[PDB]
Amino acid sequence: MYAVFQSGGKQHRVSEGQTVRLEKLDIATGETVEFAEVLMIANGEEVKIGVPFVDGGVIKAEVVAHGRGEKVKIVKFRRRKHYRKQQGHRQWFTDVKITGISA
Amino acid sequence: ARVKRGVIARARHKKILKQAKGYYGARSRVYRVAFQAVIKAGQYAYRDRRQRKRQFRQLWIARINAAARQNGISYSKFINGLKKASVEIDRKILADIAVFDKVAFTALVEKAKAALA
Amino acid sequence: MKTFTAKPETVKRDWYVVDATGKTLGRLATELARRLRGKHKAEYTPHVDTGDYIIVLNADKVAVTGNKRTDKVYYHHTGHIGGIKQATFEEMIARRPERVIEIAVKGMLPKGPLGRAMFRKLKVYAGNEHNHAAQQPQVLDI
Amino acid sequence: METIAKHRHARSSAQKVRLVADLIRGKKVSQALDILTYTNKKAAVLVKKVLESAIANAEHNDGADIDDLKVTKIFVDEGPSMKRIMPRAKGRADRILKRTSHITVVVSDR
Amino acid sequence: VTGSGKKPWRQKGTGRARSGSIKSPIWRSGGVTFAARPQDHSQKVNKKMYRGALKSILSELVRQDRLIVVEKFSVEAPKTKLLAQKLKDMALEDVLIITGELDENLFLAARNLHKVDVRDATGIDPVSLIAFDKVVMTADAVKQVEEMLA
Amino acid sequence: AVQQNKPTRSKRGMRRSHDALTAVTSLSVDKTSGEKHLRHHITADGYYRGRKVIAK
RNA sequence: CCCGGCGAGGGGAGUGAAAAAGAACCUGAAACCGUGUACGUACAAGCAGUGGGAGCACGCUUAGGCGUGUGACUGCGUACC
RNA sequence: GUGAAGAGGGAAACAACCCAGACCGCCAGCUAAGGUCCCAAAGUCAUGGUUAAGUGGGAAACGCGGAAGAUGUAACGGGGCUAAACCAUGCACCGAAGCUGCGGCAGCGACGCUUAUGCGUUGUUGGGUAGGGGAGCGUUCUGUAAGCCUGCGAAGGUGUGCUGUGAGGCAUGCUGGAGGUAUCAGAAGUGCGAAUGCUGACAUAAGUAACGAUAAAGCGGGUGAAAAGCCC
RNA sequence: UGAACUCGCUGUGAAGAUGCAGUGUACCCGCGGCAAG
Repeated sequence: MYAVFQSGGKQHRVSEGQTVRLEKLDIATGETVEFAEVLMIANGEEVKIGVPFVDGGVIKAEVVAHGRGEKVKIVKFRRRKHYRKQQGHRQWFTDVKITGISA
Repeated sequence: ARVKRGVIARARHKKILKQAKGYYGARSRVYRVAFQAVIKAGQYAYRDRRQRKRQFRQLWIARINAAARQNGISYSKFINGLKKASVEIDRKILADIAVFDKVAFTALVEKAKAALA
Repeated sequence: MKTFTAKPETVKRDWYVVDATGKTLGRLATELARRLRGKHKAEYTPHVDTGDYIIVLNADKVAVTGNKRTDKVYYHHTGHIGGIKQATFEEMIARRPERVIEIAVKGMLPKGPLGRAMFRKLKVYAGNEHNHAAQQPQVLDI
Repeated sequence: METIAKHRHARSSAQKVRLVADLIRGKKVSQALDILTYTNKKAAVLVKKVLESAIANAEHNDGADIDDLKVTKIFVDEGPSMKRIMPRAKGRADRILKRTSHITVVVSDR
Repeated sequence: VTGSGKKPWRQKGTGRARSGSIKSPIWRSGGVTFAARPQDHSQKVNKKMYRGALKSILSELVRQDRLIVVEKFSVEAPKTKLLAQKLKDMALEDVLIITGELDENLFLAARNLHKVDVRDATGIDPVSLIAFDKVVMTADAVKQVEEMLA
Repeated sequence: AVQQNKPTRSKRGMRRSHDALTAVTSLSVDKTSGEKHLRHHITADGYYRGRKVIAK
């Protein structure tokens, strides 16, 4: 029981009952979200996609976090060219818990 | 009017020392030497950020090629069969499936061979 | 999400036996090194030794095309006044046949502690008999 | 139970006395006394005086039965250093650092 | 800087930087690359500018109701207590008493208090006018301010 | 004849590792007086091999 | 009061808000030298770090990771004006 | 045409050769030069051929030879390759910070409109030395300010969690003990990493040289805690 | 005395490499010496 699906430009493989961190979504922190673009579903038997996004497979998740990642410092430094540049980054992350998997 | 810079110097030196924290020898104690380490460490981090993409890409390439040759087919043939069968699973997921579920990878290689033939 | 990486503690390494009779030196060493490095398994990690153990037998039966049987020269330096010594493939076979393939594998494999570990994984024997049958080294066809 | 005893502004050097300190670090008083007595160092007697002071402090200011005492925490650290001027050849002057060390001994029953 | 121009050490042969005197800015017991001088910081403002600014301040105070116009504002005796009572009756704390003519009684009464300050119409500054929470005027003070502003 | 650069405290510790002294760990007890003394050395009071030798 | 050498110095007692306010005395930081904890280190070469990264020692709700330290290993990497 | 003033990928390592011009982030795809036996990512790809030379992987007149140099193989990077060497064709894969897919910042000209500002927008640009222009952060003090915080705890010091493209800001665990200061303006001896820059402290060599004419000290007794150096 | 977790050879390089790429070698730490760098 594990499903592979494309959510935010990258494909995630998740098993039932776990949580996944992905790109930010326009969904409330306490809202249910649906993923019908399920690229693959696997169980004791194997079902594969002849066409992307299966036919009826769907993943239901519940949003838990709408946070920001750990601080990453970008520093550019040019040797003997008199240049140092500093920048900070905290990529937004959405953490969800996969509550349901269809067939 | 005197403007003493002791507090500002202390703050900046402490920040640089914290950034350099964890290094070996004087690189973690001397500000004049630690400061250079922080900049070089950040440059290495910036380069390795890009390097991570290629490293993981080639790792997945190696994993999938190894699995395919274990089942008796080249990686290029495997990818061509997947494309012909319209399989959009990426290299990372292919490698992960090969590692975890051997039956899923067996089905993948079977479909790739069927598409090729 | 987070990348999976092979954990060295939970790694299963198979055992194989390879006969080098009528085998090209470089081509055989290539397969041996690939097996040692684990590029035949779906669990290989660059920082983890995942390959299998290979036992080479009949190391004195290797074959080289062309005049490499005698024109091949192995040089080595002892770090002394004039200690540079050259010995051809015939001399290497006469003295001990394992060293030619061992040097081939060492130069084929990457350098470093992991490279030395995978080189140690390899076990060479000039004769056709080995005392490692306890590991069930199924013969590898290649 | 601490019964700490420290001797400060010692004539000897911290580098020289650390050897004696490590010699008895973690040993019992009965062995340490004789070890310091038969040790061939000025730091030996310097640390023996501090050890005797610590044992006496434990006996008087705190519980008796000094027999079951072990030197748990013994250490030495540099203190104020005096500066002197010494002439040399060609009229040069060099600075001589008279070093002093504080020796701390903490001995406990447990 | 008190001292002498003697070179601390010979310029050549020594393993130390080039020095000419102990008074140099990068030396001790003397230095300061740019020593300050006693200078006048007064900034000239045109008479028209000053009058316009005063008119603007008065208009702003009128709009914000910070200026209160009243009749004769005098104290019977130079008593700070009487002045305090006469201000507490109208519930005023931070006030500028702008009066047409300066009277010793009121001046003495308000001198001790710091929240209440007395001044003549001629002796008024925009800084004080804006700073004070309220300004209380007299008829003569208003008329003379008007005729002076023109 | 002189250092091209100052060594490290790590290298100083490596050099000084062998500078540590050694404990005798060979205390001997007099058979008669029962007092601790170095082996083959007379006691502080002047006893050696049970029999006094200094007589002072 | 006690040790120490009718020393210096320190542990007790008292003063005092404070004695790591004790005359070397307000506040007391870095370079430098140590103590204790945990890890890595005696088969591995290099501007000494970095991306990845298992193991080990500490706590958490959950029984999987998450937080810190160490970090074997792996690809890249010949300081600053 | 490139470096200077451009990082990246190939040539192993080499500014000037080749491909390619980094606004920032994403564990996505594609390709250029260059590669696909492996080290080290990818064809032990196919078809028609040459090569017997380690040529490939240094050199001419002449008939593979001509072709010998000095620390160590050292004129393919190496292992090694008789096809893993070279000519022609095709189909595939790898291949960069280059392009594309998603998200974030800003200038420029416009039109549909807000009109001292948002933009349902539109296209583009944002490597950068000297230099030119514009927009901001840190601190002393003055007016604001005899206002406000403040011994139920200021500043400095010492760690942590957030916050902005950033100088830094915010609150807090412990020492501290009575000072600090909102917002907007005014002036700087206003921000240090090098100038064989100066002052004070501490590493380093290192517990190493050395302990200062090679006239020479010892023993019994005395004081003293300590006696070879003090006294008889 | 910029800092070092401070080995040799080949080629490169501001043109004489402990640190660049390849290559071989090397248990960690002291003491008495020579002085090629």
